[PDB]
Amino acid sequence: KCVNFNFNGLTGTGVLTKSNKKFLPFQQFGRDIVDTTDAVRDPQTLEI
Amino acid sequence: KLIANQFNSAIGKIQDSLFSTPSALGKLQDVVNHNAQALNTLVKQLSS
Ligand SMILES: *[C@@H]1O[C@H](CO)[C@@H](O[C@@H]2O[C@H](CO)[C@@H](O[C@@H]3O[C@H](CO)[C@@H](O)[C@H](O)[C@@H]3O)[C@H](O)[C@H]2NC(C)=O)[C@H](O)[C@H]1NC(C)=O
Repeated sequence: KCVNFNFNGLTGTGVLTKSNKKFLPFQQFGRDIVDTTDAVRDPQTLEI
Repeated sequence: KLIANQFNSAIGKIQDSLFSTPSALGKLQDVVNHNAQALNTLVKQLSS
């Protein structure tokens, strides 16, 4: 759904979906070719 | 007959020239690349 979100202080609007990106256990965020945030890790479940 | 054969050979040569020379259509790829650069730069400037 199109929702507002606040992820550990990161504020924005968008549609959240299940990710197929392979983050390392260390990595918490993803960005595309233009340094726009396009992925987060849920702070409670650690879901990407 | 000679004229028709020379024409047909020249057309086959056009196909071989365009197929085998990646740079043959450079003017159009350059237009595409310049528009891609202009938009990538415009979006990247948002991170400044
Ligand atoms: C004007 O120039 C054309 C070439 O642009 C001349 O026609 C060419 O003539 C040569 C023979 O002198 C042909 O070569 C032969 O082709 C046959 C094909 O079966 C091959 O078996 C032979 O062993 C030899 O390779 C050539 O194919 C031919 N080219 C064309 C497009 O017809 C023409 O004779 C010239 N005319 C004058 C008045 O000089």
